[PDB]
Amino acid sequence: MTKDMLPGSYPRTPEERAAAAKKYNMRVEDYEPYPDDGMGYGDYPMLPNRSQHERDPWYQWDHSELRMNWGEPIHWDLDMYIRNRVDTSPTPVSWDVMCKHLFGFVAFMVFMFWVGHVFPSYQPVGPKQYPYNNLYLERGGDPTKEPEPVVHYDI
Amino acid sequence: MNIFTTSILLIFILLLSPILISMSNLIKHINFPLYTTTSIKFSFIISLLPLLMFFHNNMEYMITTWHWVTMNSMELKMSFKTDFFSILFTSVALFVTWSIMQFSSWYMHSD
Amino acid sequence: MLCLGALTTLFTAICALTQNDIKKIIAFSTSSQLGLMMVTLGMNQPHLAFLHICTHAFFKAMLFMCSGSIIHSLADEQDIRKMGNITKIMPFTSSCLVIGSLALTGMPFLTGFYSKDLIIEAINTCNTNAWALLITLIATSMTAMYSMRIIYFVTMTKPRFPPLISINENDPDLMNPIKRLAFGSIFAGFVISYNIPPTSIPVLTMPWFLKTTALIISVLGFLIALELNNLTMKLSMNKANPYSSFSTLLGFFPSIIHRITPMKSLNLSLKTSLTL
Amino acid sequence: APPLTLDGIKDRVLYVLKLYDKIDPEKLSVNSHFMKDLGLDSLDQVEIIMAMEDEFGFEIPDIDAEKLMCPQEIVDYIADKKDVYE
Amino acid sequence: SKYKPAPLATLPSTLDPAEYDVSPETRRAQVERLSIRARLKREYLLQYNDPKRVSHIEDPALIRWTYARSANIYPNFRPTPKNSLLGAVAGFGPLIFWYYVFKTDRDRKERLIQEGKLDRKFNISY
Amino acid sequence: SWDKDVYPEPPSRTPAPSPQTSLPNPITYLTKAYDLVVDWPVTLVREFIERQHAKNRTYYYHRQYRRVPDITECKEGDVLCIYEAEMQWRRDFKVDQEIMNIIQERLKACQQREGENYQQNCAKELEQFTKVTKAYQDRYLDLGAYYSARKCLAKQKQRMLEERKAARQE
Amino acid sequence: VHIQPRYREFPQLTRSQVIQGEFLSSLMWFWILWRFWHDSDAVLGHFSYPDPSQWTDEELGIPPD
Amino acid sequence: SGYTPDEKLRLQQLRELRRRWLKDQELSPREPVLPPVFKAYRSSLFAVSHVLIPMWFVHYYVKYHMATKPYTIVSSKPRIFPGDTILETGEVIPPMRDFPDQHH
Amino acid sequence: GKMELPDYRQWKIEGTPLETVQKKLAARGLRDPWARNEAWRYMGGFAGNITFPSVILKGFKWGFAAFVVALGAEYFLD
Amino acid sequence: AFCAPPAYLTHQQKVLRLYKRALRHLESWCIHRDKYRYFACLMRARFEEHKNEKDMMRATQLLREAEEEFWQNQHPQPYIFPDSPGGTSFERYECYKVPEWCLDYWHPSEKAMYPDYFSKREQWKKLRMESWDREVKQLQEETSPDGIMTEALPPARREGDLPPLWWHIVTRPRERP
Amino acid sequence: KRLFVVKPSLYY
Amino acid sequence: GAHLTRRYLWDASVEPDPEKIPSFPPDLGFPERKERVMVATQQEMMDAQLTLQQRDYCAHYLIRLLKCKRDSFPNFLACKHEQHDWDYCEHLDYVKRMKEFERERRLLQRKKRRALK
Ligand SMILES: CCCCCCCCCCCCO[C@@H]1O[C@H](CO)[C@@H](O[C@H]2O[C@H](CO)[C@@H](O)[C@H](O)[C@H]2O)[C@H](O)[C@H]1O
Ligand SMILES: *C(=O)CCCCCCCCCCCCC
Repeated sequence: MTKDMLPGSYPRTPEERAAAAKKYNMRVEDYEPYPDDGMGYGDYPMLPNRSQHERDPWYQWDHSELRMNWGEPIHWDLDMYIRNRVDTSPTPVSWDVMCKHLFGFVAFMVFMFWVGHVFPSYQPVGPKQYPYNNLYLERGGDPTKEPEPVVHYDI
Repeated sequence: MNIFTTSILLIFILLLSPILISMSNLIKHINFPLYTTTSIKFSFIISLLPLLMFFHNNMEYMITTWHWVTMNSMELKMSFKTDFFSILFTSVALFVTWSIMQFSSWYMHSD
Repeated sequence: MLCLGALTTLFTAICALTQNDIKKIIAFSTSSQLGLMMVTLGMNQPHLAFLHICTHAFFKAMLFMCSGSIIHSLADEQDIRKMGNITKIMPFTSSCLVIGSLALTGMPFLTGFYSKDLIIEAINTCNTNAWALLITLIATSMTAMYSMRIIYFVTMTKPRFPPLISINENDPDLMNPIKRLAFGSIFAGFVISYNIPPTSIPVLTMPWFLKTTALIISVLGFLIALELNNLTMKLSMNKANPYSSFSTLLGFFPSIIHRITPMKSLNLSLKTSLTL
Repeated sequence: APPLTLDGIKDRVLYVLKLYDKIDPEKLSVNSHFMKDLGLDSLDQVEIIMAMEDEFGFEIPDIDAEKLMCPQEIVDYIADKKDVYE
Repeated sequence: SKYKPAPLATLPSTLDPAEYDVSPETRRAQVERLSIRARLKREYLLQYNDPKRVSHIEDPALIRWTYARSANIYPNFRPTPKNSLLGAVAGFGPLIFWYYVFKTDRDRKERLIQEGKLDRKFNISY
Repeated sequence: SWDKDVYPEPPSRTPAPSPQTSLPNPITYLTKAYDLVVDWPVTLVREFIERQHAKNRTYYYHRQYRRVPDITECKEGDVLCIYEAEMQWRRDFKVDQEIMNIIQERLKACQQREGENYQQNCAKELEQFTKVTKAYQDRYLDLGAYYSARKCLAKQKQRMLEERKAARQE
Repeated sequence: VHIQPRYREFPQLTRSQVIQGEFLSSLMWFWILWRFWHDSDAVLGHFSYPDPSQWTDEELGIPPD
Repeated sequence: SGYTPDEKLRLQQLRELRRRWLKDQELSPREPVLPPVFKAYRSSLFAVSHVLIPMWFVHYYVKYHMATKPYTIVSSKPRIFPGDTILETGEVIPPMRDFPDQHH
Repeated sequence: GKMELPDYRQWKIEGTPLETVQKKLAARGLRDPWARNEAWRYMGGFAGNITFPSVILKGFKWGFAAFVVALGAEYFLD
Repeated sequence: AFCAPPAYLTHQQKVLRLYKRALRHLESWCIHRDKYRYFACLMRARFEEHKNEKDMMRATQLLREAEEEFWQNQHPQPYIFPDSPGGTSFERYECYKVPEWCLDYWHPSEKAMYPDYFSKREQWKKLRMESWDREVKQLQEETSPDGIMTEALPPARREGDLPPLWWHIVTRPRERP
Repeated sequence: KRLFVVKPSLYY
Repeated sequence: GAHLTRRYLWDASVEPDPEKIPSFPPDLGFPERKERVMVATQQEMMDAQLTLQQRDYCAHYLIRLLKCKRDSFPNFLACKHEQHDWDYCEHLDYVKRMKEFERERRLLQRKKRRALK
């Protein structure tokens, strides 16, 4: 495989744009290099950011899993857009409407949990009571040292 | 403590014979789905004897089978805490898996 | 654990109320009962949380087997919208499918009553988070609402499956394993509850409404479900609302978290680390 | 379920069409065109394919639905999709 | 009502204003794209169905992609103020952040061992 | 067998069975049948082996390691005497790892058997652990990966000085 | 058994599944009834929950202001 | 609106080859050409070579390798009640104190 | 074992909830041309209305019948 | 799946496709068949209504309006056939679809167990080779002098000729291996 | 009818 | 219940903050209170293996209940009277603890009154 069949540097002239498009099997009016900020793209095509979930599922794609065709130009971020990963397909609910609803619910539940911490539910019952000095010895208190008499009455 | 220990340890050996068989030539001659289902069934039934002994005595165990390695002052041993939870869960789990194993022979009959 | 668990039981029950795949409804049932075991541990009730695991294994396993029987007999169809009238064409499975639902929804003296009932008795009579208590009781009624969803659409309406009928359930490798669970779904909790050692002191003393609280909400959940699911027979069109969209789309947590989070991380993996 | 055979498909395709009202059974053969010999419009043939998908339990993609214009074509599209060869 | 798009929730094809364009200039774009598509599809098939093939079908589009993303990045990289700041921050940004987390933590730890205010009660492995 | 002084073990106190129900204990039956069908045949196989091990009785001994001059008795640089002081310390340091494990076995063995009374009836074993741990930490903690006798000595001298300076004020 | 497939008509049900299904439903219903007879208290209650106002200051030992 | 005549003619030809392909997949009567009790002797050799024989090895290991090492098998101390007779020393646990007695 | 489809003039929507659809649609000039393709669902062996009580109260008959027998046995055995 | 898509959908195709989508979603909301039949006839009323409006500049404006109405009344979870894209059985058996060429590596001792399948297979490999040359030739003869091309393919115009590029369609693995 | 099952060469 | 309504909403001083009960001296309002009596001794609870939570004042009944469940084995249903006894004694203890909320509430309501005077 030769140098002119491989990606190159950013196309400065329209004569090197139509050369680049023909390399990548695109229409000249469709070829669009990445912006020349010198981040290393060269002249590789900038293709629309659609994940492969959006490709026609019923078509018999040549690369069946990737939903591509042989020869077609591959998006720069293909491995981020394969069907196992990021999905950009349209949702029934707008992106921001989901975002406003999800965190409103999570935020509301967080608030209501604190409310329930300052107004706890309990029963009108005084504390449990245990014998032998609150079971001082059985909790591992020191046998030699004498606990403080804690006592409970019949009522 | 030998019969309790032996039955506890014996459950693992029963479930490991389907794994061993699967790695020999025998698996191509027998009805391996039925062999596993029978194997797990006997495992469940043995799992009741440790279960009953706990219902009688409520007495838990700590069985160290193997010494694996010492990292200076910190030994790592294969050891089982056959207490209340693992005694009862072991039986419930082996009972459900006896159903699912036999269910699979019907559900996956084409696979 | 008390607040993390309580949130799980409500959130997944809300999700389960409007799903259509049979397994996702059952899978969402598990998430909610798992959250309730978590709520139990926040009461310092470890032995109840475990007794629920042991009880919940029986009927929940059966529900998947009874549901998995339908799926096989309908050419691997799982949408309950294409199931109907199963209490007649598949008697055995439907019978076990209704034992499983009632064991799950805490009906007295089934496997799931000797666990769920005590937990609902405990959640009321302990010092706790008021909101965790409140939503955990609501989620206990929704357990009847979404179980009724399966009983209704799967067993009770009219047929909606394709017209070539080849439903067979006479295989012993199907009936026998389901029966074992069916006995477990009925008697197992009783035997377990009476043989284990006494663990903790149950608060057995409470007003009459905290002692039947579980039953009433479960009954109420069924009653509310009947009315709601019987408006679908009316010749009036159903419309979207934000509350059902939230239920149907899992609160949008997957649709956001599984899109934004992997994008930013995988975008950093390439633009920053590898390239820059 | 039982295997699909070419005659069993053919019998179920016509059976579904004979319960359609806008079709008149007495003049309904396998070669009947849906737009010429029966006088059905586009918006009906869409509902006809929808009725086939329900009958057989699988979808026909739209790129293929819009060309199934006679009972034989439907029968042959189902037969080729489900590896039915006699 | 109305649907507001985003990068992770694109616009449905049926809601795209530019998808109901029918002016002749677009229709000719859409017909050359198919012709380019069909020309390649024809060439792939003339290899896939070939009986004398004995190896796989090499993919120039995939060779270009992998080469564009490795052997061709550096030649097409030009330093700029935005790159240099980005690399400087990306490079030493996290490294300085962690230095103070660990250094601050271990200074609080070394401080508390000189004054004995630590509970290393049962700790005998490190 | 094992030495019951290295591994102390309270005697078992099993209550004598008090069966007041008419029914038969199914534990006590499978225990008889287990003894006849499992225990009895196995004990014959073992008695057969130990009669072979009696015919070929062989002996092995615990190796004695006399004491060599300490590190403190080594002139700086004399690698001949440092080497032996270093080998001895490494032997000593290793025996101390195993002493710690033994003290840990007891504490673990007590925690299990006391069960619900470990907070009270496991005090003595928790006290030896708490004491033998402080000694271990005073000998070997913070030495590092390249621990040796000379670092052990340097750590001790730095501690004997920090305590002498306690009374030099008090 | 090897049932026969049926088109658009309700299929025949083997006796085994009709009775195997029927037994289990009745086994459930019997067990609920049997339990709810002997052990009704566990659902309804067994102990009375005392009212906290009928109690008199004598037992609670309040000292009259 | 549907198949064009050339379209429909291609399907006839492929469909002809296709069905002649799937027919070829059918196995002849003689293929594949391999190269060569309800609770008894079938159910004895299982419960006697997967339960009994494995129990001899597991018992041998427990009895002479695990129970002969210190602390390998450690059990909870059994419950002892006020009234029990201890099978070892013969001691008798004194009876409890006295209950005022109650009835619900 | 060959298929034998039912006679296709069997499927008639009279006396089924599909009638009420033709009543409702025919009150505004429309008509359902696929009603007879839905009909087999609402007639024959699939007729009726399964009510929730009938599903829950299944085997209650014989469960209650066994209960009194079992309950009676304890009385006599006492 | 079998038919390659056109360059662009016509207005007629974009309205039929919507019609089918809108019915399938209706059936998702209604569930009950009687209720689904009632509203499906109302739906057809809304498509028969403007059936003849042949303005061709308001027909479009009647479609974009109707798609924007569909996108708001979507079912958030429509019914899908188990084998369709997005279906639960979709691609379930793709792990059992071994290509026919994998038999060309079979050991002879493996091929010795199916002597008659492996004999009806060398015929097919012969038929494939003899036909290939004439297939390639026919595809050039129909290469239209103008580059305008479509993914479709020509049939066999002669006798004793298989349609060009027929092996990957005829031999494809069974849908349910 | 029994159909042939295409498999990879498992002999190796 | 009422108490939660009362403690929130209406007054908030005449309601026992449940985590500080008792609050007033034990002997106030009582001529002499008899210290509560423990039937079971430490050796007996410690030898029947009672979890610390179980060593409440009703332990003597639970010691009998366990004694039954071991001796009636395998008959796991043959200890219902023993369970009822332990369940009853716990109920009484619970009622005892219900009398502390009332007493403290009533007393704490007294202090509000006399304090106004
Ligand atoms: C101690 C444990 C014992 C528990 C009780 C065991 C009871 C055993 C029940 C056996 C059931 C016999 O099943 C028999 O079959 C018929 C089928 O027509 C069942 O069903 C029949 O009657 C029921 C009653 O409502 C109708 O709903 C149904 O449409 C009809 O088919 C009946 O229930 C019974 O007549
Ligand atoms: C006061 O007792 C606080 C306890 C917590 C309130 C829980 C409410 C439970 C609802 C049950 C329905 C009762 C039917 C009359």
